[PDB]
Amino acid sequence: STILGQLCRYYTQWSGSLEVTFMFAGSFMATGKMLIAYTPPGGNVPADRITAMLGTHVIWDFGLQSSVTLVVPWISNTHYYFDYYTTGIITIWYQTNYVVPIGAPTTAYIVALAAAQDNFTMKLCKDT
Amino acid sequence: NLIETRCVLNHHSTQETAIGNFFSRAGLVSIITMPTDGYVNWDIDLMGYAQLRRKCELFTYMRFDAEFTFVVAKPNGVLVPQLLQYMYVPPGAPKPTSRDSFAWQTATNPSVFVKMTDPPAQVSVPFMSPASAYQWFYDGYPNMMGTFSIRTVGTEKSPHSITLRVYMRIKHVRAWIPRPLRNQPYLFKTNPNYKGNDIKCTSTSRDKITTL
Amino acid sequence: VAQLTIGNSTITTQEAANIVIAYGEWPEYCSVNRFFTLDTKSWAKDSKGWYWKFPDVLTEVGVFGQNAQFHYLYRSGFCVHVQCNASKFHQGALLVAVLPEYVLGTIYATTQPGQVGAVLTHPYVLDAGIPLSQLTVCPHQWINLRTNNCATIIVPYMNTVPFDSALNHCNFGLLVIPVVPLDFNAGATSEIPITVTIAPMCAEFAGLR
Amino acid sequence: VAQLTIGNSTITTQEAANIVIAYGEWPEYCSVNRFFTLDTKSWAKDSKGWYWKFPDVLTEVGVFGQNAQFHYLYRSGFCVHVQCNASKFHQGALLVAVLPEYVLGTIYATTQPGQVGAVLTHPYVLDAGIPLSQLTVCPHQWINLRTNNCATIIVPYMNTVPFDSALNHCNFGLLVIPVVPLDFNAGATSEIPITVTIAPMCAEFAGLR
Repeated sequence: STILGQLCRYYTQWSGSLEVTFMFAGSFMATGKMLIAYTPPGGNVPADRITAMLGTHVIWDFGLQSSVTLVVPWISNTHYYFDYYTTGIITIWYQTNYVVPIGAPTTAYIVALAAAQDNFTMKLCKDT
Repeated sequence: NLIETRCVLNHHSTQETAIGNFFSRAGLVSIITMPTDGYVNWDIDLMGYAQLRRKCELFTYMRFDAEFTFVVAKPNGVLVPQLLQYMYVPPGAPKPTSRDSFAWQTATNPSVFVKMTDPPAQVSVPFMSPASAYQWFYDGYPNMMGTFSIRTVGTEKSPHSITLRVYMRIKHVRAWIPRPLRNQPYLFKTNPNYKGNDIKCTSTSRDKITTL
Repeated sequence: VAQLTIGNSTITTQEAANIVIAYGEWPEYCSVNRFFTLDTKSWAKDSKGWYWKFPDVLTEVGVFGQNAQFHYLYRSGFCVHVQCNASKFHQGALLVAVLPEYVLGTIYATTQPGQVGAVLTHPYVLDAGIPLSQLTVCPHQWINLRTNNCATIIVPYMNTVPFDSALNHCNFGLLVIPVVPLDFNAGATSEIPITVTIAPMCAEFAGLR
Repeated sequence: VAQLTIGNSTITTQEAANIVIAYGEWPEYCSVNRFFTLDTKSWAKDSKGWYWKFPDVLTEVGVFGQNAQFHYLYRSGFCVHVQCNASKFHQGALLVAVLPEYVLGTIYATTQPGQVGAVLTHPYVLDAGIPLSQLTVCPHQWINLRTNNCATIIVPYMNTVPFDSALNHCNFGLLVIPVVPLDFNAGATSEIPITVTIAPMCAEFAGLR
């Protein structure tokens, strides 16, 4: 659904860094914490929050900041069918529960945004 | 009991609350009776009495010397011409097991030879810990200062009853890391166990919050 | 609202110049330095208190957990950060204090609770025979849900020896006690979370693996 | 909170240096300049979106409406201001974006809706076959009811010719789409208003009456 994932269908190989932006869209009176963990490629997905904390993670509390940015350091593809693909895994963990007073809604939503960095390039134009 | 009169107006000197003057005087730590085995072993303990246990547990680390005095007499006042020996066994040295053990003539255990008709003996013991301070509270899993062994000198038993009391002064005191004061009755001398069935409130009560 | 970053760990904490340094001394010397964020405890209406033992809380967590299990000697300071997440319609007051050589008493799993921590059964006597009213002679900090939601204490190394083993001796304990109990009206969030964040400062190891 | 005044029209808008200029270009040249405040739209729980076509929105309003109907050629930039009025107990998120040459598609009154504007039937495909997920490649701005209640975009003149007729060609379209739907508890105000304010910048007319 991104414009980055549609322009990569017009090429064969690409390499660079990304950045993923989250955005909380709940009421002003609500507060809590989330853990945005990132696993490097080749590693395994975390089983619980205590092992996801030991990797690369941010602690995004939405009672203070309405938006956070996580940077994936490097991705790479060489397409051939099969592709030689080194990608990580992003996981969102409940650090605390969702704290809400009376009158404010109990369910909120997060929007995820994604883009490329200044060192992202691609080559070998290809028809889709 | 409350009298409105006689307010004092001048401030006092701060030297009454110095850490040396809080422990400056000598108090009784043990009463040793030897009626007619023939020897007593008393290893040095400060937490034996409820007083000075609550006063040393105000801090976490303490570092001091000691000075012992041995007031010795009969069970009622009397003093007879009797020769006595007070052997100090350092930490890590064996204690005497009987009246004629070989540890009584061990040269590295220093002894004091007094008579009962003398003034009391006085002995200064230095800081004997391998650490840099004593600690009354150790959270981990495994403060010895020594042992005093007391007997009457001779190869046969003496026809006298010996009763001595030990007085100890604490010198060159340094204290670290203050701590809340104990408000529950003590149970054992080693651990800070309290009786959890009944808890004594720190303050005594009143009827209403407005009735002063 | 700043955004602290040490190592590969990032927390977002507001810039507040009301830290407390334990006894006015900074932790100094004679990849383990990052932000370790513990599991979160739920403050309820009938909760009593919690405690964590140091450095027993980080003996099985991360590269600090494996450096303790292999090396023989150990020495570090700490930077503890306790924060709360509640609305403007909740009320209560916590007391966050450290206590060196905090020895518990029976009325082991209770003495060494680990990463989770244990709960106080009799918080009036701190489960050690000493009253809660004089706990503020220790390095402490108040969390009052009316005004602030954050507390941070800088703890140096306190021991009689310059280096010690990390697997038996516990240097201090961190106590979080609800002096004024939590209250709200019906329909609000019934359990308020409390998050503890630890960062070692000037950690040294001297014994071989 | 400032108080802007252009012409005989006064709005009270807080001073906020987070305007967005479309493609980094300011509207320049090759009594119509005032604040036109449109009718207010009600955001409900099941609303889908709205759109306005420019300069079709001001063809029957004011002296800009009669200058378009009499003169032959036309060229202007715009300064669109979309703001929302909600409490601290409401939640939702709007996406306010402009889109040059926004051509709709059948699955005219719908293509030229006027001052009121029309509503989107399928907002996932923007009623044109293009996804909503990539609408942010256009000059856009987020209205998140948690943080801000205001959005302003400065749009220059975008055409292949320096002057154009104002009565058939519509230069761009302003799209306001609730990506995250509105939510509240029962007893709060059920419909939240959305107000659009337009001000022409550097307007020129070259054709005689």
